Amino acid sequence: GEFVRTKPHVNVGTIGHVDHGKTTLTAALTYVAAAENPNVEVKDYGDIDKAPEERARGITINTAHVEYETAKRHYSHVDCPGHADYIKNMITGAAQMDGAILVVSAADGPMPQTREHILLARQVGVPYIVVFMNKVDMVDDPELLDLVEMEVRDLLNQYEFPGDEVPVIRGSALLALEQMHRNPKTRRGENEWVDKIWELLDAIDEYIPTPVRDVDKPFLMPVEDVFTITGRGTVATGRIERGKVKVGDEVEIVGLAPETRKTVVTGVEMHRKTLQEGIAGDNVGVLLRGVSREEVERGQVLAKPGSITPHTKFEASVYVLKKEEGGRHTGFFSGYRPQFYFRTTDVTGVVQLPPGVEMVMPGDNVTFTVELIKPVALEEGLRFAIREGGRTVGAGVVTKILE
Ligand SMILES: Nc1nc2c(ncn2[C@@H]2O[C@H](COP(=O)(O)OP(=O)(O)NP(=O)(O)O)[C@@H](O)[C@H]2O)c(=O)[nH]1
Ligand SMILES: [Mg+2]
Ligand SMILES: [N+]
Repeated sequence: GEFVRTKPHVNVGTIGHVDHGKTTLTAALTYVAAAENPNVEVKDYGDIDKAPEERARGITINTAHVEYETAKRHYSHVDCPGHADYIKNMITGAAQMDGAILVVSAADGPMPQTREHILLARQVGVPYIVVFMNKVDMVDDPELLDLVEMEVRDLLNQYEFPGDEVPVIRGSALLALEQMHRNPKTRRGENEWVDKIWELLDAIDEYIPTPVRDVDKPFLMPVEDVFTITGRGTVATGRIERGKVKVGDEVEIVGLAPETRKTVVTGVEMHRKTLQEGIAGDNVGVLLRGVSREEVERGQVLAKPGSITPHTKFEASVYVLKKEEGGRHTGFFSGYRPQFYFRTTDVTGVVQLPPGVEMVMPGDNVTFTVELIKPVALEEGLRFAIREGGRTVGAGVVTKILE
């Protein structure tokens, strides 16, 4: 139907190591919220991990977006894969979050992608984290639980999150999900597992603030995914970063292609509900006229025409991870060609070191220039991650644009 704004909107999502329970939690959240609010459609496990390749491999691969709401706010929730081979998709999801739910298995404790997701969430600008300690149903010993919490809090401190301050909710996504299946009308106060989900929801309501958003600046929406709707056309999805978009607006597709191209917006939706106007913070799908799904792609940005100039070469201040932070064992030279991650963009770039800087070692803080093989929407102060051969190697921020 039509989208009615009644509440402040916030984007959250789930991150954390493979199998720790991100998707089960995502599903439990929709079920628990739906019992209090009739506007919430429940999403089952299989509705989220829906792709044939996900069924085949038994993991989340694609980000999924689900909707739910509390009395306080409206939420779009991005569920991210935890598998190490799909970090690229996790980063794109994280780039949409005003807050992340870090799911950590009580039975396993923090694992390498617990660490890596925290680090990367930061480098695409996730400002707040709530922790959900999942699978406590499997853990008898309260001392392990305390140990796990202790480890998570400290790990978050390592990446300059306020680890001692974040809410840590202990529960079981699966047992809440099960209770909601047996009684979908189960309200708060009736069941201890479901009430842990309410504890998570309260914590999200109150600890993750509604972001300050600029609706007056030029329209800008990083593209997350692109698909063809049969009978309607090409839809580009994403979180609107700033400004507003209305059906009928001309927009520019910026980045990744040699030339910027224009199109007209012909539809705007949030969770398959019609938006009169999309605004900063909205998680939308934008129908684009006269372009195929081979002419818009992840990592481009939709922008007010002439508001953004795509760039290829910049200076950056970079920290290179130590091996004990998931980084590489050895260093690199000029000519190193890793992947660079800016918002939803992933682009091969060439490290070019200063005269005199022969080598960069793990644990170094350094400045160098980068040349991307494709132009990308960039600006000074933009944070980015560096990855190569399937591992995270560094974090940086743009200091100056050059070309
Ligand atoms: N005992 C127990 N098992 C749980 C709980 N939540 C999830 N699981 C189990 O843990 C496994 C992984 O759950 P899932 O939600 O797919 O985790 P994920 O983090 O989304 N995986 P991925 O990283 O691939 O996206 C499943 O077998 C699921 O039933 C829980 O609260 N308790
Ligand atoms: Mg999953
Ligand atoms: N998924």
